[PDB]
Amino acid sequence: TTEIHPSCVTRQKVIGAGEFGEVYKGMLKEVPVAIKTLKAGYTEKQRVDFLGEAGIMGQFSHHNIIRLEGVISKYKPMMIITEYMENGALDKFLREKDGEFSVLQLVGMLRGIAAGMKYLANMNYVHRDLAARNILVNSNLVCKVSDFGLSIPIRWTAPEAISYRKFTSASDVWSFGIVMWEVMTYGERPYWELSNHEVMKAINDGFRLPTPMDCPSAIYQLMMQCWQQERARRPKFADIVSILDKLIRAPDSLKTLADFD
Ligand SMILES: O=C(O)c1ccc(Nc2ncc3c(n2)-c2ccc(Cl)cc2C(c2c(F)cccc2F)=NC3)cc1
Repeated sequence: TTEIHPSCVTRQKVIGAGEFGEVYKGMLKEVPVAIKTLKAGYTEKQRVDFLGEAGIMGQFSHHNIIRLEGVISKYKPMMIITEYMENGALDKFLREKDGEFSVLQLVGMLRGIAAGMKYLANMNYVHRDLAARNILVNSNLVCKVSDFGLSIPIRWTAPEAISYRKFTSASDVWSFGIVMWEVMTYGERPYWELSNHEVMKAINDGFRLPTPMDCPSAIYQLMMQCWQQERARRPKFADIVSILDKLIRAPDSLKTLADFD
């Protein structure tokens, strides 16, 4: 991992509380960055998670995964320095921009998330916490996976993972279907409505999230396939990216809307 000298880093404003201590926006040798710190007295476990997270991110090289600029490990507090994402978290972004994008733009955002997720699944990582709040958005409208999930958000979690803790790339596919629904609704809360216990009961009875307004048939059909009770009947991320690519290349296909009620 690139080791960054602290003289090349400037914290400018706290922007978050974070898993490890404060998160800042700042400037780097100048490019704006986000800066995650590990405050003093951190534990061995915390150090292994903090620098372990940075270790995987630096190795990764995909357009839809947050870019790591480097780490500060020689000096304290330790720092993880990532590209700054101008539009912030996807869930908050969509809720502040209700109705402002075209269906083609919405589907392009989902394609990027699917590609990024695919890269993670092929590299043998299970996210476990795939939700719009864990995707960031830049000034090109590109969505990149962050957080990295857990090493349990009920409303985003697949039935087999709730019921017996089987987290796989197929339960991430379930979560991705929820993310599709979050994007298509501009950040509605899944199952708005229902208690956590009622969601778990509803999912196992075959209930599913309803059709969003202005949602293409193909898009609602795909998220419904992501929500197959049986893991093996869910599409792979490769299948998902491929389908979304065909829809994006023939944009009139997105003009056929699933009925809304
Ligand atoms: O609302 C705005 O105006 C706004 C908010 C944020 C940004 N830009 C930005 N860019 C990169 C990061 C963050 N924020 C950021 C900020 C705070 C915290 Cl607590 C976490 C992160 C994270 C993060 C992460 F590590 C795991 C999971 C989710 C994350 F969001 N990643 C770097 C721009 C505008």
